[PDB]
Amino acid sequence: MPRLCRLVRGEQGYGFHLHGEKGRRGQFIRRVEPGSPAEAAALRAGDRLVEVNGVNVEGETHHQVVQRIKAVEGQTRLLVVDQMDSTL
Ligand SMILES: [Cl-]
Ligand SMILES: [Cl-]
Repeated sequence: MPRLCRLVRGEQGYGFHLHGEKGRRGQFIRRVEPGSPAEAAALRAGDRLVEVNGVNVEGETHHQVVQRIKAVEGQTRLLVVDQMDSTL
């Protein structure tokens, strides 16, 4: 289920990679860098980003989401949800 990750930025950023699907099927955490603030905050590769700093970002573009992340200098809180099950 969705969960909040509280990140404090380091000198090399947060240490995660955000990957977008053709608009606007969502933004996902592709990679979490070892030893990074993202790893410390327990963000996980595969996570879908649901909120940034308390605002729902489902249906926003990659740029909108990145801008929200950058909006507050030095910290961000990401509500994310992993996906373990799909019926295809
Ligand atoms: Cl996942
Ligand atoms: Cl996960």
